[PDB]
Amino acid sequence: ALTGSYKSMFQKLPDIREVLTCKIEELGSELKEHYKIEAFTPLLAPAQEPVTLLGQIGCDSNGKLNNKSVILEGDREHSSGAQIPVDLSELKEYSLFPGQVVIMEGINTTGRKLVATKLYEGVPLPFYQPTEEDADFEQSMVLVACGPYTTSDSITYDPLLDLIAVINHDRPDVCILFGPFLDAKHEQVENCLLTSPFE
Amino acid sequence: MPQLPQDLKGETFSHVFGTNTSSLELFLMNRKIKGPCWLEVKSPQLLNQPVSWCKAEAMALKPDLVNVIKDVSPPPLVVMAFSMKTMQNAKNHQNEIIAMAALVHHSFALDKAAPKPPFQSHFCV
Repeated sequence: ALTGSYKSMFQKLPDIREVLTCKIEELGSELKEHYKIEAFTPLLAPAQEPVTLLGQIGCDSNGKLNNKSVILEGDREHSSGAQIPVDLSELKEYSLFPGQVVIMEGINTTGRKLVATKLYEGVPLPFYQPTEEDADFEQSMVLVACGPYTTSDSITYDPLLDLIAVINHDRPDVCILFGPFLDAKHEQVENCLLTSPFE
Repeated sequence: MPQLPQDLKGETFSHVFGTNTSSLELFLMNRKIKGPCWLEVKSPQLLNQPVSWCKAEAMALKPDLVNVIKDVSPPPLVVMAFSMKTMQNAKNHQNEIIAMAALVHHSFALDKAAPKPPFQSHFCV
């Protein structure tokens, strides 16, 4: 999971594209192996029979996604990125969010609107297969906490300390601590009144 | 008889060609048919029973029995144009066919300017 600072801080649209597509293809590729569907249909090709599209939701404007405005943007490999809005009136149970890689089955006759009939349920990954060694370990207790680690009106880090103490008292095996240590949002920090360098 | 796999390899051969080539192409080539034309069919046989809605049928046991004869006129063709109308269903999903109206011409000259007008007979249901 990455160790150094980075590789950069400059992106080539020609690649973000490549990504978002794989995103959908991959999952798809596997969702297709699970529910064993036979073939996705182009989001642009019309037909009278029910079809199984492949795509990613997305809103049609800059606002809050909604039951009306949903849209599916297919993958490159099949629908060379065509966008076709979605009709849900006819769908019972659904959970949608922008970017949600989804497999839908409905009817798109004109090829300019798909009336969803079914929204396949997402499929997760298998869980980790414990080696025999991992069953030979004894009980551990992990603490876990995340900042801000100070009150929004002081730089005392009081809570920080309390934490510490608590860490001690209970003597945890692991203490995973979540930033922000120095809150980019802490009032004093954003108006740069601190007399010390961030670093 | 079964069709040999594409990457079939063995003791005496490094590769084999011709596996999945369609009979259509094998024919077309073997006899040198260069598309539309006249073809002589020798020793035609009769089908116990028809296989096509065409007014005349005949069969040839072996392809070499079909050849081409380029020396005779091109028979004009039978045309039909047809606009159709439909309607999506009130209830659900379907696009019904509520009409058709063909146009026709029983003599369309491939090798001559188009007929005027384009059709003799016509209709609409």
